[PDB]
Amino acid sequence: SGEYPTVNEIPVGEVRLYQIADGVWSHIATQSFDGAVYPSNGLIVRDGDELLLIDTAWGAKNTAALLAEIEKQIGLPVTRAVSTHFHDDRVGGVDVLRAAGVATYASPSTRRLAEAEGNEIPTHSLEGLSSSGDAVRFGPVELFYPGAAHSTDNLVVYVPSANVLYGGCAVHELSSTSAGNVADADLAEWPTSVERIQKHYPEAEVVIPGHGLPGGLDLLQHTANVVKAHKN
Ligand SMILES: C[C@@H](CN)C[C@@H]1CN([C@@H](C)c2cccc3c(-c4cn[nH]c4)c(C(=O)O)[nH]c23)C(=O)O1
Ligand SMILES: [Zn+2]
Ligand SMILES: [Zn+2]
Repeated sequence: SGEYPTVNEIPVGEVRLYQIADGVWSHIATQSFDGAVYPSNGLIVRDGDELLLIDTAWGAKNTAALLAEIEKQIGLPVTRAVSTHFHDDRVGGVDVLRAAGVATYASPSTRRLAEAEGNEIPTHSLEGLSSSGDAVRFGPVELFYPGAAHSTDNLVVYVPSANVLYGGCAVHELSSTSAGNVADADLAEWPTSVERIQKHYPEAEVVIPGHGLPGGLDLLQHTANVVKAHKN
């Protein structure tokens, strides 16, 4: 009823949307992994009379449910999607999207990692993002490669009309004590990558993590802190 939806409030298979700003929503879904349930976020950005989707809802059935929830709540077609790294909470559902007519995109690095690891593979390669600090425009957003962090390929997304920074899994929520799933992370470079985000987006008003509650710029420093302490 208006609060940001949480893991115990979303059954696995259902999707909720949350209005972040004019023409900007997050999507929230839940999924089981290794016998525990987790929430995860993505983004939806209005692109004239179409929508740009950032990240799947972590699985085929969740992503079908996402499309249905978008049709119910917004009613504009999703025409393009960008996945911000190669893990299943970002690309699982790309096959559903592609069969629904959504053009799916990711960096060449994400596409190679998804293919190698057996995850679903976005169709189109996003060039111009291979060096840390690179940025490219994609409809109503800017895509930014901050360097290795949660994964070597992680991208962040900025919505300049609303000063919304979607950090994806390179950014953790304020209540997080841990650095999340660090299986493919670079803990040594992660703080440097966060510093690049902080320098590049000093006017961000909302910061959205890949999992958990949005907040303000403090999520960036908090992420650096928790990663450094995990490494320690
Ligand atoms: C694990 C590798 C295969 N050996 C590929 C994995 C799986 N996976 C993704 C799909 C994943 C699964 C479960 C939990 C989390 C979290 C998290 C966040 N708070 N607590 C845990 C995170 C994150 O922090 O983004 N992501 C997760 C991921 O990230 O690595
Ligand atoms: Zn991940
Ligand atoms: Zn994640």
